[PDB]
Amino acid sequence: EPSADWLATAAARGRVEEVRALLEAGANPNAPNSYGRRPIQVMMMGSARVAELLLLHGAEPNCADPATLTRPVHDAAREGFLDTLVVLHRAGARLDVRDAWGRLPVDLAEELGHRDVARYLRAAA
Amino acid sequence: EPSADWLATAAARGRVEEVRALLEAGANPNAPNSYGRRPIQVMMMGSARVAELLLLHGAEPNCADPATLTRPVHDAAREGFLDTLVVLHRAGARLDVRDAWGRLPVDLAEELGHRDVARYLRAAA
Amino acid sequence: DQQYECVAEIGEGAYGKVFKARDLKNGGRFVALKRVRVQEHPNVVRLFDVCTVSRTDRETKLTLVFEHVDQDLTTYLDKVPEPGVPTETIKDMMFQLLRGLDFLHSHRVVHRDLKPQNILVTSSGQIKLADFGLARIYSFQMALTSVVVTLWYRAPEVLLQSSYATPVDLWSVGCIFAEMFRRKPLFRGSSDVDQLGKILDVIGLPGEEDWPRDVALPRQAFHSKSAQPIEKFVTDIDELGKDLLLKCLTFNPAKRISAYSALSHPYFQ
Amino acid sequence: DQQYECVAEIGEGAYGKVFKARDLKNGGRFVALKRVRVQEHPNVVRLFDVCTVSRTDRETKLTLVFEHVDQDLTTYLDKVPEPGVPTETIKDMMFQLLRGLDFLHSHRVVHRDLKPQNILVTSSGQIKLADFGLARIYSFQMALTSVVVTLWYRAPEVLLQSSYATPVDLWSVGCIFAEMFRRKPLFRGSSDVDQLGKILDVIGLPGEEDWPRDVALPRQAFHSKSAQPIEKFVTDIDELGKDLLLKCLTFNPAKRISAYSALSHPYFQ
Repeated sequence: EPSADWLATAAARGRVEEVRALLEAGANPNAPNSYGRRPIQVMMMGSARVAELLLLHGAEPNCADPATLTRPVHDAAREGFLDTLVVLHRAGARLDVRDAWGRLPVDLAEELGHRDVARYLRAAA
Repeated sequence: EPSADWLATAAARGRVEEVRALLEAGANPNAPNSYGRRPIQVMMMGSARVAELLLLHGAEPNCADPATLTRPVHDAAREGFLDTLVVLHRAGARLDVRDAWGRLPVDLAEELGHRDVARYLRAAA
Repeated sequence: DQQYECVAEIGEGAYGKVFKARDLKNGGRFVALKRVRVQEHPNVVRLFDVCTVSRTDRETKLTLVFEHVDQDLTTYLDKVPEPGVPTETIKDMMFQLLRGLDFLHSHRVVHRDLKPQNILVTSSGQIKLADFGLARIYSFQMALTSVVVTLWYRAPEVLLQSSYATPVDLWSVGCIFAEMFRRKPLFRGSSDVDQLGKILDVIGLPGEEDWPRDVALPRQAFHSKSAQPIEKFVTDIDELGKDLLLKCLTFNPAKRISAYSALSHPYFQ
Repeated sequence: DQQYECVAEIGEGAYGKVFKARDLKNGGRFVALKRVRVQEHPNVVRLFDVCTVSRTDRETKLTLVFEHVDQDLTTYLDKVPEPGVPTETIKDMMFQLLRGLDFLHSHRVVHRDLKPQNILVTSSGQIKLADFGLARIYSFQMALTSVVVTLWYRAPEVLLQSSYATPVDLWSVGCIFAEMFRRKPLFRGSSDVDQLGKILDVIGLPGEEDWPRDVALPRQAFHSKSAQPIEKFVTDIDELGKDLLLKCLTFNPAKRISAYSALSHPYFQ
């Protein structure tokens, strides 16, 4: 049985409150989501409050995305949400990891033209 | 503002648990339902557990139905749910009241052929 | 205009809303209204009237007025004295439910949402099919309150999402049937996936055939695991019941028993 | 078959389900999939692809693949530094939302469910309309937890139930617009009735004309009471804003401002 699937869509839907609740209602902050991918992997980057919520709640920030191999800090970097990136960063996720196409979140952020993230990463690394 | 409307549909939908919850979550066991008719008037006769729930929870069993003038014990009598009738009865509702067409729950029950209710009422009165 | 007075909202179906009301033309009796907008059988909740609210330049408010039985099979089963619902009666109720559900198929109709809360049990234990769309959305195991909109009677078909055929109802009749003896649902899913599994946990993973290729969750994800005996959860269920039950509670819709035929099964001997 | 890998369920729209997925053909980038079955504009979430899952004897599993912006106006507004969202930006976002919503009307399209959680705000604050059906069903005032499926952006029209016209969206844009400054919804209804009232409490009971005869709740039930000033709840909102806001947040759909014209209003000067 899952339950920590509800948590994924939560994080995914960027449902700060449900994520919290779900969590502080006894929900596993590390489980595969029936689609195999834990939240904070599937969370709404850009919902810093959510990344921050899970992270500082027993949430391993380092996770390779089964197929993709991409990691949160990557996604955060590609969508431009420095917010989630940084929270992810201070939390533990290493801002110099590669994906299946061999890419640093930096490369992603640099690529899409995310100047800001490009900075927060073209530094602190 | 209502809230005790949620309670009506609850009682109406015969949602024992929501009725309870709704109630034991601070909900008024006597309010008009935006359609003007309190639960235990709109409850699912036949959901004895619900009639019983509201009744023994601050629920005035005596109420004339705005237009109709019909009362719970009536309805309970017309649908044949002795269950709700009796709970309603022991609770307080008087089993010899009339509606707009001037009818005793008895008459209703006797009419539809509800032998049982016909008995519980053609006695104790 | 309506003579029937809206006594309370009781559900929001696709087509619109459905309230409880008192038909003022008759005893102020209770009646189900389904207010619609546009552009008989003994076991089916009768349609007392179609009140036309407003003919316009394409769109027409109506107000269907259906009969009402104030007590669902849910409160029915909830109500019965401790041993359980008597056996004779199940065969009957069960029998009625089928004859009724059959009557719908016979005219292209697929109920789809045939939960107990839609089955009505009269004062006289006379059954009537009906739909309210109300959605008695649930919460799980005391200290494990997982939300859900009660999709426990959902067929595997509709679960995996690859159809909504006539036999979808029949799977439900089975869930309900098991539940008759039960007074506790056979499969309480939270998510659409949980439920899809649960069924299998009881019934068992069918071979990669009854279960399609395209459809959402792949057969293999719910690893073959199990082939649990019916008797384990539908106790005191006699032979022919155990029989007709599985015949309704079968994975492959086309393979699963029909309404029509279900009526004929030995059980109702 | 899909190259895009379903990373997570994110909503169940009428037509079916919608998940988050990683389009494996591109960077494993995030993409919204809407799996359907049967029988461009800058401000609109693009449709990356229509994957045909299965052509059959009438019924066809597809898989539309829409672009994805990982952050809703809800988290957007939730996120901003304490004074609030900057004013320049609102006019822009607000402006974008309109131009977009307009683009839909221009082609018969009526969004209907245009909540903030459907408006996407990109990294670059570039707005995109989208729909997820997800339903972020709510609970009320801390110690007054009343449930609801967030229908706060519902137009009075659709509330009372008498239509679902092009201008239904426009009322929402107004709710959202007020909310931009706000970072707190303008009208938090619990029931379909609560919401219908709330709006009036702010806007005010229109004369028995803008409000129809047939439609569900009668005008008089929400007794004329009020005519509350906009400024009371949308503070620091400049003149032309206060203007365009009410022009969108107007009771009578046909009377309420259009998308097209809304773009032209002084405000976006």
